[PDB]
Amino acid sequence: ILLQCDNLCKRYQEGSVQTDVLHNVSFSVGEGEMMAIVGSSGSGKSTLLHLLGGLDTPTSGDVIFNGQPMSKLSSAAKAELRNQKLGFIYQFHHLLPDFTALENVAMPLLIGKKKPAEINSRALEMLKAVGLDHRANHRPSELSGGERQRVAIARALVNNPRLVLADEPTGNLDARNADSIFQLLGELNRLQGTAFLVVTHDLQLAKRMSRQLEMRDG
Amino acid sequence: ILLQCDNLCKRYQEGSVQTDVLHNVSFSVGEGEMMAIVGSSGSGKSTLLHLLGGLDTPTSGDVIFNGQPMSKLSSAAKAELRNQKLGFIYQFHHLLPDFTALENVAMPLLIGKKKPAEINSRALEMLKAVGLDHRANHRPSELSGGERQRVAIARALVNNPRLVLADEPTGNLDARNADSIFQLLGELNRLQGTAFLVVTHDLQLAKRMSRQLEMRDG
Amino acid sequence: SLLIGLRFSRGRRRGGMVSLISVISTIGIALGVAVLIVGLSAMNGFERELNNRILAVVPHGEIEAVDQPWTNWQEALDHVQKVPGIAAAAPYINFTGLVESGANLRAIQVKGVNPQQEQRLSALPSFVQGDAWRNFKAGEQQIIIGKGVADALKVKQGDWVSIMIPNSNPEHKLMQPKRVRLHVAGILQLSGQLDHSFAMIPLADAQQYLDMGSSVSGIALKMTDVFNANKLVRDAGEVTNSYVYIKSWIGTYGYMYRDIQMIRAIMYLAMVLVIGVACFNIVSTLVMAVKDKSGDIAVLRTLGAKDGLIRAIFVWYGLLAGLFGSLCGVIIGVVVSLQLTPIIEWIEKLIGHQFLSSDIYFIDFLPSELHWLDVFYVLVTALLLSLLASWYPARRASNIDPA
Amino acid sequence: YQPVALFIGLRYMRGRAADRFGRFVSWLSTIGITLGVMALVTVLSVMNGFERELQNNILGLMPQAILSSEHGSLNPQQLPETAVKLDGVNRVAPITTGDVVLQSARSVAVGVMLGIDPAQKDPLTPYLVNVKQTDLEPGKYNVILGEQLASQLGVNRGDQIRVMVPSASQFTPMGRIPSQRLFNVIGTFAANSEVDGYEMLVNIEDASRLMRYPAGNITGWRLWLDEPLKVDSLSQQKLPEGSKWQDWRDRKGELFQAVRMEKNMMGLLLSLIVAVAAFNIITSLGLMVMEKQGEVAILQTQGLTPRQIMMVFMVQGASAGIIGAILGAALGALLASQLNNLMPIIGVLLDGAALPVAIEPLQVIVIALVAMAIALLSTLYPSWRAAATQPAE
Ligand SMILES: *C[C@H](COC(=O)CCCCCCCCCCCCCCC)OC(=O)CCCCCCCCCCCC
Repeated sequence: ILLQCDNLCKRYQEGSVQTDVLHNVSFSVGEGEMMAIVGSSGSGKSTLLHLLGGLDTPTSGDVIFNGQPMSKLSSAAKAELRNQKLGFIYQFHHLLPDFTALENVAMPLLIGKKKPAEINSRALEMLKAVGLDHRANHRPSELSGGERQRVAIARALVNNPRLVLADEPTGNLDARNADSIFQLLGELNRLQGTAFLVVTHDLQLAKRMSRQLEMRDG
Repeated sequence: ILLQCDNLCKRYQEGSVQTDVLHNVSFSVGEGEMMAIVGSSGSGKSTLLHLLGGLDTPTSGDVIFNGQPMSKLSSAAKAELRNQKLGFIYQFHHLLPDFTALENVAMPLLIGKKKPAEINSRALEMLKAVGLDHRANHRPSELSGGERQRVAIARALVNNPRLVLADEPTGNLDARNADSIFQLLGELNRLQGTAFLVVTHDLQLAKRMSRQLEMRDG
Repeated sequence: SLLIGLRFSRGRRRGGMVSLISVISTIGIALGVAVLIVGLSAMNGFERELNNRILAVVPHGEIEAVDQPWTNWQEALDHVQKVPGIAAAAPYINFTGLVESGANLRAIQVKGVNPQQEQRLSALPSFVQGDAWRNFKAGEQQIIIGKGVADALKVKQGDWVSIMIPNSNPEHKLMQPKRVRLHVAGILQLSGQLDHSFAMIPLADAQQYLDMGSSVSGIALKMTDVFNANKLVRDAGEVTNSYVYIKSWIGTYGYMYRDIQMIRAIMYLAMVLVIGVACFNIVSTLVMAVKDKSGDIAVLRTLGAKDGLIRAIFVWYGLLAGLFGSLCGVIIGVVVSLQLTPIIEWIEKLIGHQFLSSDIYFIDFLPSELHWLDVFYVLVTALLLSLLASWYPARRASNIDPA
Repeated sequence: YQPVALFIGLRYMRGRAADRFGRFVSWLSTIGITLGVMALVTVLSVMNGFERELQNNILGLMPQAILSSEHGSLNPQQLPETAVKLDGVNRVAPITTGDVVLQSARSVAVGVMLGIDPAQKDPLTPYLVNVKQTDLEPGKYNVILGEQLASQLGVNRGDQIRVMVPSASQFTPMGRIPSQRLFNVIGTFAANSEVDGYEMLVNIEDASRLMRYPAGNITGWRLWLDEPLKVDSLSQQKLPEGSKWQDWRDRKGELFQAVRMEKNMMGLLLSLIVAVAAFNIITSLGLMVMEKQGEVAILQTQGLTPRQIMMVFMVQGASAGIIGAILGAALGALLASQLNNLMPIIGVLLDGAALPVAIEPLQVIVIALVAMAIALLSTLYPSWRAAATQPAE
């Protein structure tokens, strides 16, 4: 309903091997629940996350949003669609190591309505809700490696995040307190949240979502 | 009949926030005796190679070399030891893009030799030793990643080797040639004694050889 | 060492903004050294034209006496005056008469010289296709006229001249204007402001107008040296008369040499500043390149080579970039320099506005010559500045291996 | 913090702990522009001071734009000075000039004479020596020569000289009858300028009788200008009734066109300096985009448009240009200002002798504005390429 996936593949030079990802897939996003699709990697699955977002024109593929197509809009039109409603973390430590962690969290807040009293106030408590209040003003460079990822998780969540398409909540973890982020998304769903598409490359301790799929190299 | 053990340990520069690596290190390399380590280096064990071999100064404890502690010498003196005796592969990815493989393997000898004429000859005879005469004079990026490690090892042993701190010798190639490197490495042992200390995390060949140790936290 | 650096440059052909990171530095060096070369060539051309168009026709010095007009061959001997330093000498008559022809007129300083003495003394040919100097004798009492003056009077090779001549009298009979018109003998072209003042008459015939006998004023020098003029012109006493102060070639036209040298220094300093800015550009690209290739610098450290080689690698990289830029610039400068006058004429025709005014400037056209030592100096200074810029990334190339 | 996305650019300016702010790579463009503007303002101001020194020398002692009638000499009754207030002038005074030739007992010379009334003050007055012009009453046929003119003509004081006006008669079948009347010298004026040798002072009535003008009419009125260099603009003006507006552009003018061309040539060289600085600008941003092409991916999905990020790199280069232009202009004007007063004496090296300087504020402001425009227009290419696609995230 929310997002309807279609045949998506990656193209290379015509003379060489194009290395197509997939050519027969059709998946839909239910408003309220989520999917989980992971199989054998090594064919652009990590980059396939970026394909869902409004980044690159699909090769013989297309995606649609609520009531209107997403691949048939201008760049300016795309901006509002993925600003206040759609956010997602990445594979590596992409958290812009130039600003402050408060600014990184509030970065998409700043791109929008100017409620500076609310913008600073929400981020401190919301990051604390993730489990980081003290030392929050520190730069990301001077921070724990595993703590780098959890900050991005808060960044991926906004005022009204309609959908998230991230796929790596795991990685640099601690296995003692890092388990909290698993239930944080569910807690928002348990507190009237939105669809949270998320699934890790390792199914162990990660199949706890609504439904479990596999990835194909067609 | 050589210690190689000084109870050395390594920690972060600060030590108050960032964690450290395993403590009370006890290498017993001694003379040209082959070893193998499979103690799950994926959890983080390459820091010893940053110390073992003089790559970086250790916070605590030193390493006893052949007859003199290399830690108590100038970096210029240290670099001479690294070039003449020690052979590294590690996972620097050993990529010299836009630099041809034939010269790439000969680079350690190309740091100065009595006669430049025979430097190339040593390169070809190592290429045939690993079986890389075909497609030798072309860019490494053009060549597939299967033979990427095949040329990588030759650069480690093209100079007369006595210490080889090999990492991941299998690569991502077939088990026939993956096991055959032991015959290839064994051939160099027939010529003269040369150490082959390997740190990996793959258990297929963990029991494949003799004098195998393991140390991840102790 | 050269292999790593050279293949580093040519290697980065894919990615890294090849058309915005290297060609820009090349263009910077090119414009810098090219315009500096053109400027130095123009200055050398100015020196050559000043030597062959002013120094060869202006008397190298003057001798004057506040007493009666006769100085030499009547009261003294110019042969006594000849001392080591002077190539030759010949008496000259300073005879200002001025010319008016009704609606046309200009100011001239008529000068009386023997044709053989001037031919032997200084290179002042008739400079016209007529070549009437051999006919210019003490015969029909012909008069030489400058081009600008002849243009003003609209006169030509053969016609009468409305020359005005004064008279002298020891406070007995004054203000009796007189005029004599004999002939005109060609033009005297220098393509400079001197063409509007000079007018020559045979000395023997000139004595026939200024009513005296065997009496000539001073102004008799020709000097083999062209810079020591101010010093050894102090050769008075050999003719006695007055020795307080005598005019020399310094002062009247000595400011031209000072101006030429000063322009050279100003242009050199400004273009060295240009090369310094382009060196800022190249040091920026060097630090960016060393930041990009940090992994390779790490593995080369793992494989022997000490601190020196990497420093040498990046110094050679920067020096190669600067050398390519300087070579392109210098070849452009050389090819444009040897055709400087044609291109200046071309742009003047296109613009339709004369760049150099013949009224105030002494050239009327832009000269140019190449010395092939200025070029060597240009490459030396460009490469030196490039190395000076490259020094900093070399020091910030000894970074410890990240992993 | 500022909903203009300039926060990102400002933080890039300051940079992280190990960024280019302290490595002299972000401000290298700034210092290049600073040196370029330094050369521009300093050299242009000094050479403009040279030009202004000529303004007071050969125009501050010279007739400027005499107002003469179309038919010929202007009768003062027909067009009185009471109604010739043209905008742009300073004041007015009657004058008469013309080309004349001077012959003494020994030598001959040519010059232009000034038919001025001693009643009014003369810009040559503070340069007379042992002479007061009030003796220039009508009838005596008096005249005052210049020091260089006197030296050329030999006469010093009390001698009698003749003036020949070429534009007179020359029609009688007796060959020629030029207007010639004897005058006597009284003294010299010793202004240290090249106006000497062709400038002499005569009474107005004597000038009128010299040139055969009917009645006591005058050729025209001297028209002072506050900024005589821009006189060509004043050329197009509503002249009362029929008259010409004949200027110094005919006698002089070639020299001033030459000095203006010299000004333009020096400007071209120093503009080559600033253009090399501008070329340096684009590469620094090109590096600053090719690196941080990783961090653009983070922002690109976060919501801001390509136009939003096209500005943060645009202001990145521009802010470097802004600081460099202002700092160069302000510090550069300081160098010129102190190069005449409290000037470190270096006159032995160059021509020296108290290097004149004239800092014209309009000139400095335009140069700073152009440096702003050149720096900003350069940054377009790195900014435009900064938002193309999503490569190698
Ligand atoms: C006396 C000179 C003459 O004016 C010139 O030299 C004009 C420059 C032209 C010379 C170049 C000859 C070839 C023409 C083309 C060359 C390249 C053209 C490029 C086109 C894009 O004028 C002056 O020098 C007066 C200026 C006085 C300033 C000197 C010192 C002042 C400052 C001293 C201290 C500063 C720190």
